Amino acid sequence: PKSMQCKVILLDGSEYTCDVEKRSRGQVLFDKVCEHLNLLEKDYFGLTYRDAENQKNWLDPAKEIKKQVRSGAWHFSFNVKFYPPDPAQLSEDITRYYLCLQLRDDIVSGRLPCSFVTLALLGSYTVQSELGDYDPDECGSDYISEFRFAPNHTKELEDKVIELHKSHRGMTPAEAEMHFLENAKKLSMYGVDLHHAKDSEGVEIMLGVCASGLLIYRDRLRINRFAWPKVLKISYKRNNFYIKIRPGEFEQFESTIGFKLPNHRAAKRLWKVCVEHHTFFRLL
Ligand SMILES: CNCc1ccncc1
Repeated sequence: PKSMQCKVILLDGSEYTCDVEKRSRGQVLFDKVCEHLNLLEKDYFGLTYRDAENQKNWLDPAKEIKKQVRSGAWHFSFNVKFYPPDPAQLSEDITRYYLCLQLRDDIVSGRLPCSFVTLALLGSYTVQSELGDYDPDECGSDYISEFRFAPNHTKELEDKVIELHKSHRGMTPAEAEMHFLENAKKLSMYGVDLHHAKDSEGVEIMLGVCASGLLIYRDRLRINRFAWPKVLKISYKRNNFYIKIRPGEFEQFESTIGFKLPNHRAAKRLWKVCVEHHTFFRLL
């Protein structure tokens, strides 16, 4: 029985290596990684791989791994797929811990923009969780943490993490991670998957996929949201993506809204993540 080596980058930056039968469906590998991580609340997570165009794709757990990675290496990342709107309602602290690790990478990477003060507050909870109570013996006036808190570090930010860290004495790791998440969940880009697109007029926009629906971003002043319940049908055709909207009260007809994606793979990818969000957050 022939086995393929899999490598998975975990959210702590370490690498998990295992073997699966070469005809294995994604669920097989996902189950191995989740067992490694001691993770029971698996529904919020998934594996990503990079396609021949170097685009991130979700590994479909129902489909053969070989038919998704195709010509590429069996190399994956473990990621949050569905960001819970209320992390306090997760059943296990360890689920919240992995969600914190994902959000820390969202922040450092710049995918999740964040004010100075919220960067310092999130950093202070991370430090409290991982090191425990503030110790002056470990930080002089010139302290620069090993912890990565932001896309760009300043001394002022390091100073502010330390000042807030002092305020958290007595806080336990689950308690600090819960505070981290109560702040992070409020950020306007929390759990938003962004896709470059053009509107039916050719104007460059971003489409955001999240718990609360499909968002449009255009020129800042020009924003729109389609809550998932309003969306009856998601479709793609060539380089185009469509949402069918329920008729409004007293309106005769449904409405279809159309967007142009970079290419056909990008339209199919946006379609699949929307359908998945629509189903997940309909049920959650
Ligand atoms: C040795 N590292 C290989 C790799 C694993 C996952 N993603 C990208 C590269």
